[PDB]
Amino acid sequence: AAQTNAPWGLARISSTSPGTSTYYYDESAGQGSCVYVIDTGIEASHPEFEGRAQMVKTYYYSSRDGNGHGTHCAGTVGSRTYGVAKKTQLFGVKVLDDNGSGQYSTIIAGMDFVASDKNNRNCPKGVVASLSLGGGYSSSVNSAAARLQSSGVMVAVAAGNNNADARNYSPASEPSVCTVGASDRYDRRSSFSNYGSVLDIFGPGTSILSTWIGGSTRSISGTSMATPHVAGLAAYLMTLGKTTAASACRYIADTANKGDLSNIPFGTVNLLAYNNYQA
Ligand SMILES: [Ca+2]
Repeated sequence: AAQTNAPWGLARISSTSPGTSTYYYDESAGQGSCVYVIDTGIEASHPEFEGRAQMVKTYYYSSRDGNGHGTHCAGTVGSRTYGVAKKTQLFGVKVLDDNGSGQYSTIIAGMDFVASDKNNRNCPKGVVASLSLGGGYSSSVNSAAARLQSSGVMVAVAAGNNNADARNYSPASEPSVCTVGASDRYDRRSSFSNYGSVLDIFGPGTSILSTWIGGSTRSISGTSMATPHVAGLAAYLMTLGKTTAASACRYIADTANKGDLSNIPFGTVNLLAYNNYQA
């Protein structure tokens, strides 16, 4: 399949070079996989989700996304126009309030929720979780992310937006999950992107067009935006049978575009997520 005039990040994920505008992908498009978006919620009624999105849990007085950031992330995972895996099922877990904040205890509860909840869903091709959030180092937060991964969920987490070593942030610093840095359309490390040995991969994170609340769309930037590209890619690859939740991060790194990013600090991987799709 070919989607012309796609957002730059989608085009980048299916290209060996920057500067193109068509997204190429296998028509299976993540069908039979599921992705949990653990965030401010998802506006499931957005036409872009085509009935494939649903809220499954909230820790607040509503499951509505009153912020937009969860909806944006979900759109990059699996919306018809803005998504990597255009046929995946999307499950929203609202651990962040409408200001985008959340107590670590709530975030941890949300991760343990997903580890159990997947047993209540039909995801024959596999399960992914996208965590576009983080804070200071916490062994408890890292342990929760590790449990989620261990349970058989491909966990992708944002590296963080501090232009600093991600070793000091959680869940970014958890070794067993897939920690995602951000790049821009000219293959530069995004100016705000964290880095360090704990990073596994980079994805598009600067000026990313996706869904927003009120049935709208929006371009925003962050490692929060890079993470769902990788989560969607994992779901897509699992549907193709190329990899599994336990090995998807390794597979993505193995098949990434290598050495193509600029301003990657010595000691950080120079790897950009790539679907290796040959039309
Ligand atoms: Ca890792």
